[PDB]
Amino acid sequence: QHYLMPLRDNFEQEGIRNFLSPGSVNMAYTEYQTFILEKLNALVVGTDFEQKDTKSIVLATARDPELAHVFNHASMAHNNHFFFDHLSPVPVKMGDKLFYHINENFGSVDTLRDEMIGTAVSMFGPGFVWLVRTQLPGQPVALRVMATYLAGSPYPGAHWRRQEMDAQTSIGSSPQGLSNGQRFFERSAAGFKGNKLEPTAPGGTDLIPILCLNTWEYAWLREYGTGVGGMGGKLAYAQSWWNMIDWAKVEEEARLETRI
Amino acid sequence: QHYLMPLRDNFEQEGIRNFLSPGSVNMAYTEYQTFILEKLNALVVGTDFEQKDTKSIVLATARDPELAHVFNHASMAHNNHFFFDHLSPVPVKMGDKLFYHINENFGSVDTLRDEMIGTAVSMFGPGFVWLVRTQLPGQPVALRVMATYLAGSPYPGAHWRRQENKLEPTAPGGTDLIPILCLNTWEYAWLREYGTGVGGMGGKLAYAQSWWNMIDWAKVEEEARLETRILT
Amino acid sequence: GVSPGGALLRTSRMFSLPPVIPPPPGNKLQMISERASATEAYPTHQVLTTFESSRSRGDWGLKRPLPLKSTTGTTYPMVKVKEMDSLEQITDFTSGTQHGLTLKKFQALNIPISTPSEIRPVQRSVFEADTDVTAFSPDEQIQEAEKRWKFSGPWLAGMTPGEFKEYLAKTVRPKRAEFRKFIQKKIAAQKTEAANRELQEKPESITDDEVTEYLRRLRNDNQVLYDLVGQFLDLAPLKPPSPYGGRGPPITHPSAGISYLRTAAYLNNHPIYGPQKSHPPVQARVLKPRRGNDAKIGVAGFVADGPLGSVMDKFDPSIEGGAKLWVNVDKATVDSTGRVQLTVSDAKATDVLIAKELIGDAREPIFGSAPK
Amino acid sequence: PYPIQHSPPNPRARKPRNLFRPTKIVYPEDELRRDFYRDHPWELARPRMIIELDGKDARFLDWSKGLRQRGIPLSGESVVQRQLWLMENQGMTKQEAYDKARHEFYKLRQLEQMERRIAVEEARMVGGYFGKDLLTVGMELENKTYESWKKWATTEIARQESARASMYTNVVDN
Amino acid sequence: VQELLQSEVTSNNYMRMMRRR
Repeated sequence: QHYLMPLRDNFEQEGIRNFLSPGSVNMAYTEYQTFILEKLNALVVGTDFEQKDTKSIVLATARDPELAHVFNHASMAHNNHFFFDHLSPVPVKMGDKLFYHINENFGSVDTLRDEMIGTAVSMFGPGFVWLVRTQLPGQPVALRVMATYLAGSPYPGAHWRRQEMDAQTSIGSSPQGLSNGQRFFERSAAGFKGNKLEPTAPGGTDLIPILCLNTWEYAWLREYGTGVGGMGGKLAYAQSWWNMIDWAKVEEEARLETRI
Repeated sequence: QHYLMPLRDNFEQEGIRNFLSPGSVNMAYTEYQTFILEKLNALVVGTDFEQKDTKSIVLATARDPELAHVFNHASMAHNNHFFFDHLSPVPVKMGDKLFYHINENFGSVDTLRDEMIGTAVSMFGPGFVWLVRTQLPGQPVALRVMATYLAGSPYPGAHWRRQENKLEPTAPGGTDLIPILCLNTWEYAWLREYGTGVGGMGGKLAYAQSWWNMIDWAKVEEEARLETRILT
Repeated sequence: GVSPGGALLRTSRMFSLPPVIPPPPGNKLQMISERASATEAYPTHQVLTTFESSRSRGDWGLKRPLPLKSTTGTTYPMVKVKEMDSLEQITDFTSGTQHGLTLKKFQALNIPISTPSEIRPVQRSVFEADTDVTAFSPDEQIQEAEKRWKFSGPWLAGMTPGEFKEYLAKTVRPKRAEFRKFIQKKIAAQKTEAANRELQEKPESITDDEVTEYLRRLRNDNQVLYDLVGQFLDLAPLKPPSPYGGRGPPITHPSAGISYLRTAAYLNNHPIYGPQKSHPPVQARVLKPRRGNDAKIGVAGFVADGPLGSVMDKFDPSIEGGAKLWVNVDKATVDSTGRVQLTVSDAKATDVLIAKELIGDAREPIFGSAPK
Repeated sequence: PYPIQHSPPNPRARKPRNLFRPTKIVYPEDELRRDFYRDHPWELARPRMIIELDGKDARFLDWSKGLRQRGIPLSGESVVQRQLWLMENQGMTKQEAYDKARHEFYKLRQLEQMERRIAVEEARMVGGYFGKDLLTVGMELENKTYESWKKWATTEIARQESARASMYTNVVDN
Repeated sequence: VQELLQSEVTSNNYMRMMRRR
């Protein structure tokens, strides 16, 4: 069965300094990751996914419509742990290599800050904001910001559930609305018939998530309160998060090829 | 400038007996509803959506990437109030007339309790569980269960339509609905008091079960309009 | 009391395999084919599955590994074992996809199983606490005996003249002495109802000759006696003097364990078109056209009667892959013979276009290029 | 040797045969399994993995809690084990314990089916698309197989009509 | 209209090959 694993630096015991109280991280990871794994176990208790890993269940249950409920619990457990696994007990100084690509791609580290934080609030819904690394066979490494919805995964092997654009406020009769609507059916029709829209490289090496931001309410509603009056809330939660990012590890997983 | 409407029976101070504590209702409605309106007023001030009520702002701004922020806050503010606007201070008996139609649509009141509570615990995320009324061939008075998933408007006007009152009254394959009952599944309402739900105690399951014992069926039957056998 | 080896085998997985249940009953006096046999009404053997790492090795938890040619390559690993080791020293097995995938295709319809109705359509679930009950008390009266679905006695109308004689000779004949006692217990209620109704203004319950006379009195009214005889032998009701006593009680649970939904009273919220009026249509295949003047259609692997309304009238060899028709499954029920019978109805026009739009088959999409 | 007697030997027998023959293993659950799976035949269509992992399944089974245990899936076996526990500890009867464990089993199956539909419906509300389903895949396989029959029938009917017309000896061509 | 009669012949021909009720 799938069991809960400890956190990075005993966050469950002490928690982050000025980002999450030990009681909040307890309700956010222990009392929730355990709840998700209990449901995940019941769904794979007697199937081939019984001994498979979370990410393996994600890629294997991405397109199958009869396993969408299994994808949620598997993808949620993977995304949730991916969030806490990149937090540092003490602020870290951004490396030189990473500090270069961020400025070359987004213009400035402060610009990337507002883009991710701005996307978290602009999304108005529980999800995850990713910092993806895209590198086509001919093009160089390029960093962008991808925002997934409730349990969507950023990996290319699970593009079937790359839930990054709501349909209730993005598909309409307006000029931009019709464009989104066309792309909607173009994906559903292409995916259904098996055709691929964007050619990808083998092994899903195109997109490599490096950083994540969990915007679900169970992670900040208790600590930063609702947010009425401009104090705390989902806004301050995203701001304080930006200070505890493990830029040392973020740069590592990025694997920015040295060319300077 | 929209203002926070007071709840039915002072739920802000006393709160429901066994459903929600006065502290939970504070963070659930007194604070959250204000947070939405404050962000909504800042987006409609100096426009044609200043004095319009919540429902009108929803139907007006719907399915458009330019006014997505308005629809979200507008629809969420409406659905949130509609949820607290159907809770009674104490358990009330269900009218005999409504009890009849619920048995003609779902076969029994227990089947309805499981179809609504079951639909809520099976969402895996925010949303609202609705009990709408509609007219279907063979059942002039049809009661159905619907589920909006995030800031989703249950009304038909908030969906895409075709023209040739240019726009048709009903969306492709849709119908006219009358949201009677609602159930808020956002963490703002149940996470504080009931927690996550580990071990089988608490969470949406315990939250949804208690909600069923505090429904103001007197108002549910009223908005149902069971005497209007034909609706247009 | 049992050795540790015997304690493990008991809770073992292979020991938990269910026994092979008898096949779905058919016409007893009718002829059949014994050499060849097609798919049955409902499954009789358990479908088995393995891990993908084990299937490549042929290990299915059985005595021996199965051949790879006939068990690898497909998508859904499913197998039915008839004998774990036959007289040929081989595991007589076959594919279990004919029923394993028929269950998944049926549950894809998202429809419950309702109680059989008579011809005001009122679809009532079969899992209701008042009808779905099997444990009864000796005090259980007759008015509440119609709600049950599992009776100990047989359905007299369904038995053959031979099975009925064997029943009269080996089941009811040696129960005369017991039935006389059953009357005495009633007399205890007959002498106390009139002896205890005035106290608010038990009997001896053991008699020999009084019973003989009470039975004679019932000869003028045969109905009150049948209700007393059936209640003792636990016979299923036959005539109204209600619970669909036409074809008899079901030989299985009214749902047959194929679907556990309790209602279809819900609306499908479309991403762009909001809630829908009816459930999405399902494409069916035409079998045995009218030109018997009745047509048969295949919906989700089950055979049902065509909609009450061409393609269903005359065969057309020009159509590729046969004739197909979009329909909507209105009601699903389980007859007394264990079959699953669907009341299919023709699907609307706009709905078939909405369904085809998602999968990318609609010619004129309702969105974008639909000015009117 | 005298093999283990899993069932009491016939006492009325005066000259019993097959004394050195192993006997059939029967448990009180055999009677219960046959009752359940006969009332729920389509429960056999749900694939079940009888392949053992380590033989330690019965170490985490406490049927005093409910039908959902550790390591085993929710199946007709859970109802039989839960029924047997109630029928022995709580003193319930075969029918009473059957109805209780049977009803607990239905409410769990309903949530499993309601979650598939809702899980797919919400995924599309946020830009989630899926592949082909069995209803579509199942029909395409019938098309490809129906064609093979059409070719056979078309080629087999020509045999009869040709052999039938040629039955008469009309080769004189008068 | 005779072209419609031969269709009935071809139809019934296949109906005979479907040796199943």
